[PDB]
Amino acid sequence: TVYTFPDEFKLGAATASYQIEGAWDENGKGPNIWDTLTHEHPDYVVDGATGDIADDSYHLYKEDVKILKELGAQVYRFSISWARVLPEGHDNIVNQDGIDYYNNLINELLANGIEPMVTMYHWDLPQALQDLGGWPNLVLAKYSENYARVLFKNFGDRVKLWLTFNDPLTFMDGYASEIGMAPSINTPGIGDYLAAHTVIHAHARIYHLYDQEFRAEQGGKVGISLNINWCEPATNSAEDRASCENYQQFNLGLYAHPIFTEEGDYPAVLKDRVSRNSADEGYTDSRLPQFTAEEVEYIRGTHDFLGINFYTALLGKSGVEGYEPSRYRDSGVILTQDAAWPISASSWLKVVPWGFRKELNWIKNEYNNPPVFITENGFSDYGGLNDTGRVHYYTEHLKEMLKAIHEDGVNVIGYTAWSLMDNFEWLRGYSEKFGIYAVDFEDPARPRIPKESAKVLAEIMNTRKIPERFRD
Ligand SMILES: O=S(=O)(O)CCN1CCN(CCO[C@@H]2O[C@H](CO)[C@@H](O)[C@H](O)[C@H]2O)CC1
Ligand SMILES: [Cl-]
Ligand code: NA
Repeated sequence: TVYTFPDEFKLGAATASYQIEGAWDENGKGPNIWDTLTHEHPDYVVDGATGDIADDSYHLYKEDVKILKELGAQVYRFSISWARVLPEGHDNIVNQDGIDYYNNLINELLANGIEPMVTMYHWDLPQALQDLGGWPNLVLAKYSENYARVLFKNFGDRVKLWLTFNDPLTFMDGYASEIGMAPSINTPGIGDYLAAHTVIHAHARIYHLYDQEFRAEQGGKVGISLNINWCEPATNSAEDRASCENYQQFNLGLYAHPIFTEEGDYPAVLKDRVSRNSADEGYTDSRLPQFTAEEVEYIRGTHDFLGINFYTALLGKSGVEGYEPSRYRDSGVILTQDAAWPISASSWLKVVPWGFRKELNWIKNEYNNPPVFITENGFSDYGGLNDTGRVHYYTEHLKEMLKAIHEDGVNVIGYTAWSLMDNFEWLRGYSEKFGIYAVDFEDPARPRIPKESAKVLAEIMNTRKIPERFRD
């Protein structure tokens, strides 16, 4: 039983637009902040890589569907490129080529018995909107609503699973470093919080838009995908436990408390720690933006499910470190990793499968067991088809998730492996491989070929259980 997937549970794989599509300026697509970063600042990216071509999925989408069908995916999670649809960011011009492209992908998926799951925003803001300040500028919440309306109107007759945003915990950090994630602006502890605030507002507008203009006719579900690491207390002390709760609230709670609790608003510890730190540093005003009571009420409850992106764990102990001002310093935890944990090809990613179960239980208890769709989970290596580490990563994480479901009563409803194929891995270029299909980035045809992990995942998807040889 503990090794069998529930009958209605949805299994598949996931990608993101800038990571796979290429065709960065083809057929009317406007520039986004990743075009800007990779073109203007190749020194920020391993190998000076760009997403100009990537997997060429703009041209090769039928090949993506072919491999999804081979895999036996029930669902394919992909993102839509805002600037491919609205090249100017604003909704004055709709690019028919972009409409046609996503319709073509959606229709191909459905013709092959694969359900589309669409992420509206996976990090590729139109440059025209960044030029207004980007996410720190609250005007982007209305612009996001208008973008979502175009998506619902054009695609919502066939798409019934939506994520507004992918991992704003990460993309807000594009406003906390001069050399990091696009748009690579150095306003730590100030601009990243403003970005978060706008994203939460935007999410809520999009959810209400769906309720008002589309839900009755379309009958789908709207969620948001949040990344969170498990944070294990470095010792069993109450103080170290406090630090790990701080971590959860400052990473997951920042977004999930406003949306997924009955109370709404930011977590108290977030408001209080930032208030105190801001006062101590001499600011008249807290660095953390505020919601009015009316906004709190508007934002809370804007969900049909919670998307979770889970990769790894950290150790947390009592204390404060990091630069003043910064979210990490404000969070009041000292973070490390255990040298004993298995490694990957990514410095930040260690293999800690039991952390997945712990995180799922933390979510269950904090948010009253919302339906949870695992929108990303995966592992990096530097190459190779005999990807034993990736196979082990998947089988262990899936076993831990199944324990969360069956033993712990967590309402997990689906899982999409990150990623369908090797792709442009942001600042790491093509140097880190997350795919279950390999892609030859030196071959203009970009062939996709299955790794051992794709074969094992196909076996899991076909049999709907963890094969005996991977059981404890
Ligand atoms: O610049 S660093 O400070 O050294 C490391 C930045 N973190 C940001 C959070 N990522 C995990 C969640 O982010 C996921 O990660 C996947 C693998 O990286 C990506 O392919 C997905 O697009 C993304 O959603 C991990 C890397
Ligand atoms: Cl066997
Ligand atoms: Na339209």
